[PDB]
Amino acid sequence: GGLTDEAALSCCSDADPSTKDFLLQQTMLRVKDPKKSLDFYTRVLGMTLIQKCDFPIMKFSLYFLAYEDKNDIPKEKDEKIAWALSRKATLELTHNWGTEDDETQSYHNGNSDPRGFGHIGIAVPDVYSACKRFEELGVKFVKKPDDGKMKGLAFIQDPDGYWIEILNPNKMATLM
Amino acid sequence: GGLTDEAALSCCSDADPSTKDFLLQQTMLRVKDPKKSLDFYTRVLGMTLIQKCDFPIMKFSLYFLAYEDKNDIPKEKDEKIAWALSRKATLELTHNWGTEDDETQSYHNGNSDPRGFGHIGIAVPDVYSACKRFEELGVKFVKKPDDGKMKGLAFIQDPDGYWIEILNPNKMATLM
Ligand SMILES: N[C@@H](CCC(=O)N[C@@H](CSCc1ccccc1)C(=O)NCC(=O)O)C(=O)O
Ligand SMILES: N[C@@H](CCC(=O)N[C@@H](CSCc1ccccc1)C(=O)NCC(=O)O)C(=O)O
Ligand SMILES: [Zn+2]
Ligand SMILES: [Zn+2]
Repeated sequence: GGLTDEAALSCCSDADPSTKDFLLQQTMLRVKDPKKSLDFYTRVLGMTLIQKCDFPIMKFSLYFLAYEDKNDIPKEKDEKIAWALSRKATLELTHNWGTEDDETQSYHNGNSDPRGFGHIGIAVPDVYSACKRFEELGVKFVKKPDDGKMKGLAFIQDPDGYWIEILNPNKMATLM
Repeated sequence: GGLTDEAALSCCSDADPSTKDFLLQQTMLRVKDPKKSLDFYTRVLGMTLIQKCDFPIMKFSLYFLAYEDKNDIPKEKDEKIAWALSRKATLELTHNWGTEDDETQSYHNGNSDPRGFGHIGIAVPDVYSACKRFEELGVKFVKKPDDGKMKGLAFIQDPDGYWIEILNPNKMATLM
């Protein structure tokens, strides 16, 4: 089963000039508790909160995290919004007010029926050292680096249970 | 409800030096039919298929799409893998062999119970012109630019039903 390389390529088209400056800006994930999520993404993963937006009428907040230098964040409101929303590879955490209190509430990580979304993935210089630190910090693992067939690739979970793949681009070909 | 800016910031920690070179590399989505998905992401959205991997024993293929110049793709196998997996903001489409044939099968987009993942988002220079073209191409819309309270922001669906937010960073502050 599955397509051949030629079959896959025949389904691909060259980029229309009108799509020249498009960029993959964000991946939105709903989070039960923004306090737990902000701590995990900044302290554990090293991301930076680059923008926060609240919509009181709709009762939700958006938290934008990205691997950006805190010093690059514009000081001016409107200028910070356009900068934050033009960064690529950001995480848009959606907090629906009140979920933190609802003990029965939780979001679906997409890895059990019904499936869809799978995970976000972070490229790191060293999977082993990165995971050693994650263990020290008490991070939950779905797959430790040397568990299973694929060694040197890990999967951790965020506070909501979303999977995060930990990989080293420079050692992927070695397993594949 | 919701955190205050100060409350949010107090939950954030500075990036540990060990996370210095981490980068948000991918968002994985499962696709029923890679032929429909590859056409949509390349022809409609302008992305480039930068890497394809097949795992016959496990019966699945991975398709990596990113807004990269086709000419930057390394020619050498192992060199292309490390380059593709070190690009940030890529989409990792997972094709489980056989889903295209199963008429009853479909993936969950996360926007109906049980919710979790919400959408990926593309920053474009002009939401209106981008959407005019999408309409011509017969793309399904969840929200046209001027529908609803938030004007100038759109949501389209991919072949699997995943939502894709279309936004112009330079006009977001105007609505917010
Ligand atoms: N309850 C919502 C909260 C988030 C939400 O509603 N987001 C808006 C968009 S948030 C607007 C926005 C986007 C980028 C930057 C600033 C503001 C949305 O997805 N609307 C879908 C629709 O209109 O059908 C949820 O859980 O998804
Ligand atoms: N049937 C799977 C197919 C995809 C899959 O199994 N992917 C592997 C990883 S694919 C390995 C890989 C990653 C990056 C680059 C090349 C290969 C995975 O997520 N494993 C989870 C676990 O071990 O518990 C699905 O639908 O999720
Ligand atoms: Zn969004
Ligand atoms: Zn992955």
